[PDB]
Amino acid sequence: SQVQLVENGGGCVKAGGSLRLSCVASGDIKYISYLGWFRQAPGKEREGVAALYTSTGRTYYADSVKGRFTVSLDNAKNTVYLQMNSLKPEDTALYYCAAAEWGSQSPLTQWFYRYWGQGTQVMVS
Amino acid sequence: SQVQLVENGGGCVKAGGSLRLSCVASGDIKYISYLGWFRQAPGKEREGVAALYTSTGRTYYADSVKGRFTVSLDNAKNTVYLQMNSLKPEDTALYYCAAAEWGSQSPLTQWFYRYWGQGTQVMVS
Amino acid sequence: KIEEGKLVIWINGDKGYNGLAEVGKKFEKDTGIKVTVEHPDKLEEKFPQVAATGDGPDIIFWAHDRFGGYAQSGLLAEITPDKAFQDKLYPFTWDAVRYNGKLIAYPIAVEALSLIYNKDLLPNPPKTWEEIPALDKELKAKGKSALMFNLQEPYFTWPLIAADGGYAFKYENGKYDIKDVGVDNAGAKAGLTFLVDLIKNKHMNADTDYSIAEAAFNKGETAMTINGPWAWSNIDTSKVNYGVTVLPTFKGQPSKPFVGVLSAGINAASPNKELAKEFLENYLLTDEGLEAVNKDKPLGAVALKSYEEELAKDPRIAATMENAQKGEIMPNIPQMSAFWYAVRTAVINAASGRQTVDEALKDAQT
Amino acid sequence: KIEEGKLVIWINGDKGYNGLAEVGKKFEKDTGIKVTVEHPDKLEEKFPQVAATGDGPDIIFWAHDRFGGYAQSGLLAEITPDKAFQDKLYPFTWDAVRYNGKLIAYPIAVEALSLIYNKDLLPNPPKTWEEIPALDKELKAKGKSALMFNLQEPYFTWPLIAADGGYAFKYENGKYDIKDVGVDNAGAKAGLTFLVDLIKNKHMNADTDYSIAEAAFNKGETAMTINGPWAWSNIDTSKVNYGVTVLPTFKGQPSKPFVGVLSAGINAASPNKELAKEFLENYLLTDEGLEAVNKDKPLGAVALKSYEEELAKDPRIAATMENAQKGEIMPNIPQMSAFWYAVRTAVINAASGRQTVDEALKDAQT
Repeated sequence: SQVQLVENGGGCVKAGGSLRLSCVASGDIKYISYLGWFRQAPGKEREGVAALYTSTGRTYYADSVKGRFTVSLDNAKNTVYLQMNSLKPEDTALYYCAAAEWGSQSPLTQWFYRYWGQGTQVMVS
Repeated sequence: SQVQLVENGGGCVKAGGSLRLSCVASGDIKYISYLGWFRQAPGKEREGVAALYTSTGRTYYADSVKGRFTVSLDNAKNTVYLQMNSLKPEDTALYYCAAAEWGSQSPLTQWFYRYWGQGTQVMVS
Repeated sequence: KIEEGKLVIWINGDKGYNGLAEVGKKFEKDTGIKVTVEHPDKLEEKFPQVAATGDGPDIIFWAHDRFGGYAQSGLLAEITPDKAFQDKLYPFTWDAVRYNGKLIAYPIAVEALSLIYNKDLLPNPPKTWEEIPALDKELKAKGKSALMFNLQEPYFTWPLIAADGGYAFKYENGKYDIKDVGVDNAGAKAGLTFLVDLIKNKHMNADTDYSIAEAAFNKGETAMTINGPWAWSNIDTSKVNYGVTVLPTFKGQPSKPFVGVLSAGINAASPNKELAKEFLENYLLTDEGLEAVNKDKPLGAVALKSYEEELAKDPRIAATMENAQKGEIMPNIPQMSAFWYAVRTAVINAASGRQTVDEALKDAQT
Repeated sequence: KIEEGKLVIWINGDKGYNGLAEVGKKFEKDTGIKVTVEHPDKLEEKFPQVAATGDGPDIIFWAHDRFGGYAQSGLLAEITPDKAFQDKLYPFTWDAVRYNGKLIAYPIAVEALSLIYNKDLLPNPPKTWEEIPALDKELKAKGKSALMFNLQEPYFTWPLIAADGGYAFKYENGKYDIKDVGVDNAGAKAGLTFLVDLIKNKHMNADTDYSIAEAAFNKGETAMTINGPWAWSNIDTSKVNYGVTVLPTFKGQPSKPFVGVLSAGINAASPNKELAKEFLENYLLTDEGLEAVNKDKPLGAVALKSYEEELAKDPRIAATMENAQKGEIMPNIPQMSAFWYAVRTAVINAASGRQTVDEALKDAQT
């Protein structure tokens, strides 16, 4: 596996707090055009929370997190970030980082992406 | 900087729980012989919590964490781990990862090490 | 490393793993050999990692595009099907599992793009791309739109571009010619010119993407859209009276969408190759096995004819099968990362107006 | 990028940053140019990173070993001190800051290993290494031990090994000869033979490390130990009646501990070089500036003689200075990562008995 994703920045945050997450991509990542973020509660289906289109900068957000989460990619650092603002207790889950060169379906689907990271845990009380 | 340290695996953990931290070293790390772990409470001096000697496998632990923490290094993965067992509320701090080729003082001193990581945060309630 | 006397099969989590388990139960009832069905997370990266060390499942299920790279790495063993079983599957499906002149896997299911149209807003979908402007003007006279789809994906924009002879890599005698690329040929130039003309004439928006197209179609604002079988559940939930037909032709030539074939590969280090082949040929790739797997999770078009004419009663399945037959089979070599990048850049440049069609296609070719 | 009209100095957090701030206040009172003193975290890593981009502090404080690599990267500007100021500092201190025939930084403080002995258990420390076995036997007759130190560090084991002509890299006319290494010469062979003989004769434990040695000396279980100025505070807390003297000689030749010199470098991209040089020469490197810095944080031996004889009233400072003078100045080239690795492997192999002294030194050399 020449493409690796590492997640960090998950923390214990009260309701209404702000948190940020980072995902570093290493290796031959010149052909990756989609960067997406996924969260998975224990015993729950992995749901798409955000997605980014590298070629044009287009961003995708789910209905539950629209207007609250901001995802951006730093080309000079090869790292994608997601701003977790206005947190609620329902937002606690294991947050994953995903990347894919291309796809035939919606960029908010887990099967859309090929590369997956280890994941980080964010808890909101 | 050819040597990079990334800290991950720190999470919101209740009292008495068990947590494991990971620190991945990348680049020209063939000459590093000391791996150390440091924790720093907000507004507090950075204190040494554990240290590892790569050449012989010798380990060092502070008095407050002796018999409770276990630090080990995986050569096949170039990652050093520390097992945080029997947690107490006093253990909350920002945990750092440190590495050094050599040193002239005790391996539990912050000035001993040359390479420093970003740091992971562990909270115990 | 792989335990003998039993079969281990790894399948993706979006496929029919329970149906695969039922087929394995039938196999163990028939022969006495237990079958284990699993859906490991991150399968696409886990399978090569464990296969490089001589471990992994006996049988692997994945799309045929990665199977070429797997066979290049030596992670797939050669299969030896007889002519009797080969005649049971389609010639293009057999072509999908050919690398270096040797068969490497067994085709299972065939997926391809198809034209999805609204029956209420359009009882008779057009058969040609040239009718789309007139139909769109007629619908705009009623305050609607005819067709908009994902323009941000080369996988979606290829059927129109490569309708008149365009192709990704030249295929001759079971080998793909890397140095021969038809991105900037006359047919692709004409297709991209038609696409950019449609964009400029306000018939379609250059910023339209998958989410916008899907929302517009399920809200009844459009007459046609281009999508695969994966959205059929979404339109069914949206309760839109939709139909699926063959993609419109361009200058008399049928569209050539990319064809993805789900196929069954055999691990090179697996010591249960004979029983795996027997299971695939006589218990999985049968009418009962295919119908069980489809009952668990739909597969769309299938390689077997004995079940393909059975599924042909569904107009959507028939349209998907004919579109796959008329389309371009997806090759299995690593340089299509570069191919996707180049075609995406050319399409964005042509749609955004920064570069002309000829310049964009030349840049993609180079 | 660096703002003109002011001085920015970056210093480590374990040094006298408050004293540096006081010296900067004196400088701004005298001249009208403000001085900013900071103690950034991860200084040794961030300073090259910001200096490679044309930014960073005007003056940098660090040991001279990394200044060679900094000059190789071009991050240090050549200084031009006159003979009057050069005579104020020691010739070996000036040598420690010379690379490629040019002076790159101003020496500040000198640190080196020294012999620390217990006055109560040993009023007269031995002057030779050959007396240590007899002294250890006499102390073991009373249930104590003579000397145990860090055998796990080449930095600590070097003074005994390189006492009789051993050296790391040959130094001639301001240049270090990489191809000329004296790891396996006669003097180093004799020193390592003496060390392994001491280990085998139960006089010292091969597994003894820094923590064990420090605890044993602070608990009064040992008569002597080898440590730098950094352990003086710990011993003072332990209230052990300790003394610091010159390291014992081997075969009549004094020990050669590695010498680390804190030095003042000037950024190449800094446009305030003239005022930085004036500040260093006339306000920092003076008796008042050195005493102001030492009041905040002790510096041990200093490059300036005017402060050096004044500090010489302390026996510990005098012993550290004489040990540094008789020792080997630490060179400043990157290959000593390999040097440390090789010497550490040789020492471990010799002490553990897996390899003989000659074989271990040959392996370290190769």
